[PDB]
Amino acid sequence: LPDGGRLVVFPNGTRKELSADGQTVKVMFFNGDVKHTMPDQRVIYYYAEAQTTHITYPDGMEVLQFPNNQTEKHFPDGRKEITFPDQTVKTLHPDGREESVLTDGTIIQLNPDGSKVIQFNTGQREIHTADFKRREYPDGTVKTVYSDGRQETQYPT
Repeated sequence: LPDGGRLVVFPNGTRKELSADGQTVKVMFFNGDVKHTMPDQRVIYYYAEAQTTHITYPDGMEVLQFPNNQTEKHFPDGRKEITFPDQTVKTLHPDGREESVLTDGTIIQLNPDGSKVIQFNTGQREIHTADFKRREYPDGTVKTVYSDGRQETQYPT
């Protein structure tokens, strides 16, 4: 405001601040909601009841922030990236793939076909397929347990 701005106060308590050049407008509604339009054309919406912030960008990107500290990025291509309060990051793809990265480095990938791949904190991987669950071990063996219950151990060369 101090530098050439304008402040508008409505009788109901809604306030609107406009920059001198008009490129920044902030509306603080009577119910606590806020709409803040920036010069870069991003628009920030705060919803007071839900305590949620939604940022929209001109390229279609959207960011959501929730009061439990969860944050999300919604990319124009349909990708969603969620950072949970425990700092796990989960990426969801339009084709149904989901990948979660835990703070200890564990990666959990769920594939569109229902298969699952885990890379443990140890760097060893385990896959769950329709026909078997298979796991790598640090001694160089690979163990496969098939759907019929048989267990196969392949030893390293």
